[PDB]
Amino acid sequence: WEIDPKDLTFLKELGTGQFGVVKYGKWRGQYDVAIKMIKEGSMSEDEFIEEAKVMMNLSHEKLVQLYGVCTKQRPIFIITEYMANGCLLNYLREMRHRFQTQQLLEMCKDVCEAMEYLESKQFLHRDLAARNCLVNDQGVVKVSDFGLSRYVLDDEYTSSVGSKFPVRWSPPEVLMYSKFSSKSDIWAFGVLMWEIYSLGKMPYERFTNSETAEHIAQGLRLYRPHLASEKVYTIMYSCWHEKADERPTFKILLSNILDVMDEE
Ligand SMILES: *CCC(=O)N1CCC([C@@H]2CCNc3c(C(N)=O)c(-c4cc(OC)c(Br)c(OC)c4)nn32)CC1
Repeated sequence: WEIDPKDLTFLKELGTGQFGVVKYGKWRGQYDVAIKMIKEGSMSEDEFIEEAKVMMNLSHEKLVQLYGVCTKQRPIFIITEYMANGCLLNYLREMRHRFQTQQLLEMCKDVCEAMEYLESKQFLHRDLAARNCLVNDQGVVKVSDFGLSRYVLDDEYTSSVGSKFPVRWSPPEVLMYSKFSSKSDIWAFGVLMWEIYSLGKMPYERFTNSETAEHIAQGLRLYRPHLASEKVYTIMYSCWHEKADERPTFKILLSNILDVMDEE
């Protein structure tokens, strides 16, 4: 899957994310692509290739698809499916869309399907949040899995020394013991559902990062967004059981989401 750079036309810049700048391009004249320029020093060529292999081997309609790489050059390019509506957090905050509640549940279903697939491969995300989901031209939400173990947590999200975690997306056992597991991805998925139904509000907005960490241990939970029915809130709230082993799996969550979608 090495791509000839002569088959790529760069159109314009999209922004900067994990591992570097992203541009909108065309591949072979007819395919929309995203092209990310791997920042020098973020990973070596061999480390990049190993991260790309992980991405290629994970295949699902709701995971952003790898198309190819350009490694005979610096910087390295990675070429993926183009997500024209960009990051989910920014998309939710764009009021021009006038989201219906059915559309919001469909976004949750999209991500839940991706996460059910990753769960079936025992693959952990560890930073699931609206800022790490993408939206295509059709409004479908997908997750990029590229290099997740190498993600850098920005200062906005952390409150610790040494071991870091995204405080407002983390269950009590991560906040206290840095104990990540499938069940911490479940917790974060619930927070993502809350972000979707709140149209991109920040979780726990009245508390600092350190206060949030303390208060979660002491039972703080996110309230029901106005756009979420009680049935939808039951689903996100099930992700937040104190005891990790009492939280559902992604397969159970998907079944619950489909049930509510059918009823509502
Ligand atoms: C809200 C977060 C934010 O502001 N971001 C993150 C997303 C990027 C940018 C938006 C437009 N589309 C896009 C794509 C894409 N595939 O269309 C990517 C992207 C992401 C990754 O890994 C995270 C990789 Br690998 C890509 O390889 C080509 C492409 N990023 N965006 C703007 C800033």
